[PDB]
Amino acid sequence: AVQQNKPTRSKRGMRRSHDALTAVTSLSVDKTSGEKHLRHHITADGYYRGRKVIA
Amino acid sequence: MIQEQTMLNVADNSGARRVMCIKVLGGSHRRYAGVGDIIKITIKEAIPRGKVKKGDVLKAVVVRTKKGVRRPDGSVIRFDGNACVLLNNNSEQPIGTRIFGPVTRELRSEKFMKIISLAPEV
Amino acid sequence: MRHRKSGRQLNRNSSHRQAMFRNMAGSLVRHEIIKTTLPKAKELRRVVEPLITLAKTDSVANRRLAFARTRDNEIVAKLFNELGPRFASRAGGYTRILKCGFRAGDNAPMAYIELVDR
Amino acid sequence: MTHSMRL
RNA sequence: GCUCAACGGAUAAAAGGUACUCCGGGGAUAACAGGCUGAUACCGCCCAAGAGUUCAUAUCGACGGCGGUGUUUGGCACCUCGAUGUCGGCUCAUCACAUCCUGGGGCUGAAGUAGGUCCCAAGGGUAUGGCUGUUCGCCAUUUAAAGUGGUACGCGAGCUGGGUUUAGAACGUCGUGAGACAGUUCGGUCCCUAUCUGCCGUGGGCGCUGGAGAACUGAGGGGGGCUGCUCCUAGUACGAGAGGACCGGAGUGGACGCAUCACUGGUGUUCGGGUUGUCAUGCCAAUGGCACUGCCCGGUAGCUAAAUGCGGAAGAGAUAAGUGCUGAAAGCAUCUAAGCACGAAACUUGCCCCGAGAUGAGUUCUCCCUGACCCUUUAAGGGUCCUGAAGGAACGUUGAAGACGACGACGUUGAUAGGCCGGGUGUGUAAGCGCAGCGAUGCGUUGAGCUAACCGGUACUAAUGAACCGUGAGGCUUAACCU
RNA sequence: AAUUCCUUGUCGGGUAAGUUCCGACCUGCACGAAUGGCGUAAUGAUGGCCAGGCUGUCUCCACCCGAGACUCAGUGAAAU
RNA sequence: ACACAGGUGGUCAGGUAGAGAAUACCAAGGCGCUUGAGAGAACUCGGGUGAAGGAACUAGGCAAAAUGGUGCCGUAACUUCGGGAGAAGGCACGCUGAUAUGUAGGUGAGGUCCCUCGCGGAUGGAGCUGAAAUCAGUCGAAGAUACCAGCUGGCUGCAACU
RNA sequence: GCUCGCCGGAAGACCAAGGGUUCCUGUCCAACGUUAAUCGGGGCAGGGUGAGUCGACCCCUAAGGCGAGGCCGAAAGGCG
RNA sequence: AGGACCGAACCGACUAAUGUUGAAAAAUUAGCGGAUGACUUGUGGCUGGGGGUGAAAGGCCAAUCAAACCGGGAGAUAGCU
Ligand SMILES: CC[C@H]1OC(=O)[C@H](C)[C@@H](O[C@H]2C[C@@](C)(OC)[C@@H](O)[C@H](C)O2)[C@H](C)[C@@H](O[C@@H]2O[C@H](C)C[C@H](N(C)C)[C@H]2O)[C@](C)(O)C[C@@H](C)C(=O)[C@H](C)[C@@H](O)[C@]1(C)O
Repeated sequence: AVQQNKPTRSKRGMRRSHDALTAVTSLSVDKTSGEKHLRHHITADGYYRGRKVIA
Repeated sequence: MIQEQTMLNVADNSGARRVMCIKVLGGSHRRYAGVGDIIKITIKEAIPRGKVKKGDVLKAVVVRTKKGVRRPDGSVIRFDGNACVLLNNNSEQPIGTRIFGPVTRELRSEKFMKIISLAPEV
Repeated sequence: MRHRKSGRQLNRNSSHRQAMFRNMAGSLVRHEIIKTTLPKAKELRRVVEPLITLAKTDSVANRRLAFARTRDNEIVAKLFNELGPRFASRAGGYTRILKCGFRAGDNAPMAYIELVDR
Repeated sequence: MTHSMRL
């Protein structure tokens, strides 16, 4: 259950080496408006692939 | 699928009405007994006028199982109630004369041919 | 181990799932566009599209089956009167999913599910 | 309760 | 004037219990386990009386002697008392060989069958129950067999807690008594979320010297290796007879393992139906909610065993015990010194799986890059603009792939998922209407209606044009060749 | 025998098989008569044993339904 | 110690089924319990079902499964004559119709007499409520259909019992 | 606001005790709330409690306490 | 009638499982026992530390009991760590 002695700050950083959050590669541009959005998502202004979907 | 402590009925008229399997003969760590398989039994309930009494440790052969035997055609014949024919402890020959009810054609071999030439159905 | 098994459990039991799908099908037929989560939107596709296929023939028995699967007579009225003659041409695909970001509270994947009329 | 104890 | 005799004499004057206990210490000192040792124990050998009709040495071996192991009972107090949790059971094992089975041989007081005894051999295997807390043992019934030990008398941060060994109570016995009893009896809280090593799986990074996508060789590593019974040879060889083979050849099983659902089944709270109580949809009829899926009856696909296929090998090499051939030393003899041949489930291959991080980083095929300049510590140098290639990743639809990563299919030049259509399956003749009936209900429409995960199709819906990473012919030395 | 060491006494019953149980016999290590002896109907979340029914206790596990464990976002300990 | 699955005295107490303040579903009324979203591995928890067998498990049938209601029939040893005893073990239970345009029962008006007069007494039966039974028919695999709701028997030690 | 679910001899409605402003309105979201919060039993400012008949107080007493004098006790005090 | 029987409230706590850095410093869930009495409960009193009270376990006396707590002797004493 408990440790026999405490780990180092080195073994702590090596453990946290795999915790880096991936960035989004690039946001895509809509054809009509030009606003950035995620792929396969609608924009904030409700456009998807050049079509006004939500009011 | 007769294992030990299974209570079987008796197919012939040896005198017992109810026997219990105490050992499935043939092979180390053997679990079950099908139709072609000798079992060692004890006698739990007998008729008062029979050939064998209560507490006799002897051999028997299973003739009917509720699990049922499978034919090579893909078929399966499942009886109702488990049954055995009692045998002589060393001679391997049956004790009673008449045998009640059906048996299987899986049983066809020399000593059980002596058995199977007595049954009404096969 | 789930090999070729459909249906999502959605962290509910069977009665809660069935009642939740009945409520969502009522809200979708009522408002014609609803916001929900993404897997609930996919399961809602598999629930609400047979009702629209049931509305394609208008009889007493079919309206009673639609009432048995929605329990709202205003919903079965709107189905058999509006969504029946409107969706009569297209064969399947009466609905449309569109992903819309993530929820602010629990970071849940959002979606709009709507009918193909608007 | 003398089960873990070396008694 | 002191058996102040515990005799350098604590007081003139003094016994016990504590399992109801407490505190301060101790591995200075015990119980458990380890260590050392090996009297004892177990195993082996030496001599040989004697038994075995004769005959010590087929089999035993007295009187005595010499070792081995650590293996029982002990001895000692070296570790541990600022804690090293016991006996038995369960689950999982692992090694040794002093071999229980299987396998190979020698001798036999070995006719055969079956034994006895000794040598070689550790690949695989090596019961279920009754009683008992039991290990053990007895017993019943099998088996080819029911090995013997080590591993903290393996295994409680894996389980149990019957036993011993807390506090209750009683019996017998001891004690004046409080109480005590390897004497019995009934009852009695078993904590831990894993940091590191280890092990089982599964990924990211970088490397492998331009990058990429594949297919492999395989160093090495692992798994597996069991065996009965029946028949033939052949009732022959052997034997008076009763009995009864070696060698060899098939078949058929048991336990074990791998795979897969075609069958036979289980499950199937996502399918259909029955039904009880109640509430609701205005009511009737029809449905829905809740009552463990209300209780049940069937049952699709998946998963799965009790279901059904397959496996263990043959062969090869080198051998152990053993048996030989030729052959001297030593005119003979001799399996051995020279030389040659046989010889086992052990060893190495053969079968199966992993595997080039095998840094000794391998091989083969295919594909992709063919631009200009300046600076300085002119270096396997830095920088700027222009180009971003093969491919990859990201995203999305997903999968008999999956904890997550990963892996696989697809992304409209499209059947990836949902829907839809047709079928299949399952359940059992829907609702409504009409007839018979006083009615419950029955009949006709009607094998109807509904059908999940299945099958074959269909772009109806969702898989967006892109952007992002990855570059711009890839060092030195020596050899061999080509122009 | 809640008492018995030797001991699983010996015989009988029950079981295929019974160190427990039941009935006996007395060798009572070490019962015994109000620290009561021997019975006893009824009672007991009482101790032991046997039987029928019933079943995943088991042979030998399989599948399903939910709650965690697993991933994502928010908050965020502890023993050592 | 906490916005802590605990504890804390009295009053009220509707409907349907029910003997019931049990239990099931509801009314008035009040809540969805102050982290959610996915996925649908091992393992753990809480349940459901299971072929054949049926205690072989285990210290021990622990835990589960089973049993379960009402009415009638029947019920042993032993006994302190009360018990044991709900011994044990069986049978019938739904719905519709008829007896009976709902009976037996319960309540009892209007009317009609008596009177010492009213909050009186007699006949009278309207109206309402209403079992239980028998017969016939009918549906289902199953009619105490769910929830609810005894496992039983034999021998024995101890303590009489609550 | 519309559906779904749960309790319903309570998870509803009145109090006693015990709390003490938690009640209501406006405003704020630092801390508190095991998350976010525009919300709150949180901060802040204001408002809210009306009795001849309800309750206490009041009259009377129980168990009990205290107890003039008294009896007893080194003192304190005990009993009545 | 009954320290009668079955069984809710109420009182208790027999078995198992879970929890064991808990939801909880003694619970939950599913069964379990008593349930007209030697019952249970509210409010108020009384008994006190070598003392109380005890259908008796050395049990209970404010999460403390083979002699409660608080304060003072007091920096008891410690051949012990
Ligand atoms: C709820 C969780 C509790 O633990 C338990 O119940 C477990 C199950 C006890 O075993 C219980 C139950 C039992 C039977 O042991 C399982 C019993 O023998 C012991 C005495 O008490 C433990 C572990 C005991 O240890 C043992 O003490 C023995 C003297 C020595 C033993 N050591 C040699 C290994 C050691 O581990 C002991 C003393 O209670 C530990 C101390 C620290 C505690 O008091 C702590 C606070 C515990 O009460 C606890 C953690 O809260």
